Amino acid sequence: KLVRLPGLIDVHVHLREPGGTHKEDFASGTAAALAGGITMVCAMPNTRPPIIDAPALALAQKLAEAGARCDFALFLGASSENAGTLGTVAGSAAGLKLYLNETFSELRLDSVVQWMEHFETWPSHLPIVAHAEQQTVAAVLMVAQLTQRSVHICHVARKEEILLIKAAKARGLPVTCEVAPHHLFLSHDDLERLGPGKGEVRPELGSRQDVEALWENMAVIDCFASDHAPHTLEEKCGSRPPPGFPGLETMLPLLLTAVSEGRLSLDDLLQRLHHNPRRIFHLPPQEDTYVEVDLEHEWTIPSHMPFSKAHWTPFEGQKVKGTVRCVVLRGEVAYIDGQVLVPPGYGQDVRKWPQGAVPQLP
Amino acid sequence: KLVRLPGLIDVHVHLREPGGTHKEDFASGTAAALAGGITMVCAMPNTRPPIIDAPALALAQKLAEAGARCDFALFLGASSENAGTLGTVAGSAAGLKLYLNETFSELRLDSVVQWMEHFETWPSHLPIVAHAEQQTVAAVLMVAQLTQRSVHICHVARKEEILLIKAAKARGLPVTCEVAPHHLFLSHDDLERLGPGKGEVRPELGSRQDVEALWENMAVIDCFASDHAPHTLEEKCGSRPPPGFPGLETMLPLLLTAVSEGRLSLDDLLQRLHHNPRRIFHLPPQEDTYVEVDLEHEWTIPSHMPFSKAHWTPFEGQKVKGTVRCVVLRGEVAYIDGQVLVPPGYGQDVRKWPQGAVPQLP
Ligand SMILES: NC(=O)N[C@@H](CC(=O)O)C(=O)O
Ligand SMILES: NC(=O)N[C@@H](CC(=O)O)C(=O)O
Ligand SMILES: [Zn+2]
Ligand SMILES: [Zn+2]
Ligand SMILES: [Zn+2]
Ligand SMILES: [Zn+2]
Ligand SMILES: [Zn+2]
Ligand SMILES: [Zn+2]
Repeated sequence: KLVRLPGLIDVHVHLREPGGTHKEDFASGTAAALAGGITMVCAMPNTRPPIIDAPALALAQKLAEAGARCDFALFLGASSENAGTLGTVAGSAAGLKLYLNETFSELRLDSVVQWMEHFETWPSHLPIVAHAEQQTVAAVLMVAQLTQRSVHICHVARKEEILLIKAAKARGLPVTCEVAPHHLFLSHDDLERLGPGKGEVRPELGSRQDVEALWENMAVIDCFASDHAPHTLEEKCGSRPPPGFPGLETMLPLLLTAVSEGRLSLDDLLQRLHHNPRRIFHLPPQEDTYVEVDLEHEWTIPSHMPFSKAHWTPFEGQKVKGTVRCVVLRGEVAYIDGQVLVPPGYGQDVRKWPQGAVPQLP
Repeated sequence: KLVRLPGLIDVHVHLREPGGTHKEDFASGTAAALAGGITMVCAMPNTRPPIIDAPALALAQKLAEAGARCDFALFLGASSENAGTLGTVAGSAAGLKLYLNETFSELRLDSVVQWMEHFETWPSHLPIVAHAEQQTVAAVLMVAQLTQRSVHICHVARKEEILLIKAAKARGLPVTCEVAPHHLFLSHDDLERLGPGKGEVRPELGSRQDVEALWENMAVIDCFASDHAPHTLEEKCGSRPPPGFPGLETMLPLLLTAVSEGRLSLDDLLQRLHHNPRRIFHLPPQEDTYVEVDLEHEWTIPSHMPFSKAHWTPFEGQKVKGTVRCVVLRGEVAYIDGQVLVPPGYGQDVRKWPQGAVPQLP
């Protein structure tokens, strides 16, 4: 007896194309998405070249249109030089991503004044998302208030951060957030098994108390998003390991396991992987699109999932219950039981669909 | 320059068929919906016969399929006798409506124990909505906690009620709510103009402080819904006036006026008339469906709107800015500039669409 779900949306993935295609490309990353029950992805801009101007956006759009197997939108990234220059292409992007801490990125902003400039110049009706850890959450929330607009906080990982956001929501402030599976299902207790290379990720893995605080405050979490951040094992275990975990193929099985245990409901899951991604990012429906899952099947996560080029996973050895059996995307079978059946290029940029433009005042 | 909006959803309308068709029927009520930029409606069960058993549901479904011009779902109503009897038809309804106070309804529940019985027997994955005023909000919230499930509060009208819901949300409780336009745009100050017959409505009109509290707490309001409750003028001004206002044709023009004044944003409006109705009630997208509005057009609400058989309005004389120019429903022009162009019966029961069933565990 299979359960039919709507097409799930991951608003935070790194697909590494252009410029890092040994780690992942559009074709392999979207195969991993479909195998994880995800039919739409929002791809982050910290590629090489990074997506921080109109020519880079145009290049990435064509590469995505040619390689993606599921539908997508592409973020623009904020830089120290591009505030006020993105107005003509802003509406074609998923939103604007701000990198406000140290991580796998050179998109460094040196000054809060640069954050203010982006919040003042980016069109007020379009999404802004931030990599903002610990006190940086409070600081970017301040900039959002000074400029009278909303902000979405990426991968919330700490009790400190979820309680701050909770207090902001109680004051009626327009803030939303997402949480990634590794911050719900891994902790400091896993660092000995993972080791210091594989274990590198930003935000870093939390304490057991951090993990328990996220679960206790599920009502504060608007979205789940993988922060799929593939790097090869060689890279993860070498002299200067980059931060990040792959996670498209494991996120839904982990969360379905939690549903089966009563830790959250099926509805709680669908709000956070479908309805709230849709409404925060104004993403369009996908016609004739659905995901069929088997909630009874027990398996153990292996040393690598089939599709991501990362060819490793930090969830190796975890027992899960739940698996993706079939994905239909816009009327075509896209995935069955380990086989992807739509080619590179089947996927489309949802911001070009008439129903995918963000409504605005004339 | 027109603005294109998605198909808007009104989760609280009274279409009076079967049994009250001099006040409204499916054809006239859904014409009023389309003229108000609404493409999907959830119809309440306090008809004659009321929709409280499978035979009444089957009758209403056929009448709606034959008369509706826009798409719809039909609520079931809770009674003192039907707890535990609705399991086979529950998934075909919009949800279950509980009438917990005195209003235009005989669906009286005598005891909180009856509320508990409904919360225990209605399928836990399906919506429950309540007419619950003042302390009744707190009481039904208690029953929802005792039975470990969610509840949606209809037409919140008072500072007391919105602050209670605000405090519940801060504690992480699964409660959502809607507000009707007359509780945002009318108050006690209008009772002298309206008089005691026309002014009758449940919840009654609030004080200026009630209205200001709803606006101040917009972040707490999940949905706008009209509580379109048509009665004829003769009925409203006779010896025992029934409570209720018509409102499908005026709700969006009133709210667009507020947007133009900066009282809320276009996004705030779309969350509350599209995204959150979708996600609370698991309502499906409508393909090739959109509403085109003109935000510049200034007009004054007349003594009656063109389509509702109520043939009166409590908003007569209010100056508004914003009007519905065109509605396209599933690829057909449904409304242009005062003309409805889809016939009775064009509309469909969204719960019969594959994507309109509420997902559940096997
Ligand atoms: N999360 C990570 O550890 N790395 C991300 C960057 C990011 O999201 O910070 C990546 O792109 O590798
Ligand atoms: N709101 C009203 O005053 N009347 C409603 C019933 C209701 O929603 O209470 C009606 O159906 O007439
Ligand atoms: Zn393509
Ligand atoms: Zn990040
Ligand atoms: Zn990231
Ligand atoms: Zn029909
Ligand atoms: Zn009511
Ligand atoms: Zn009502």
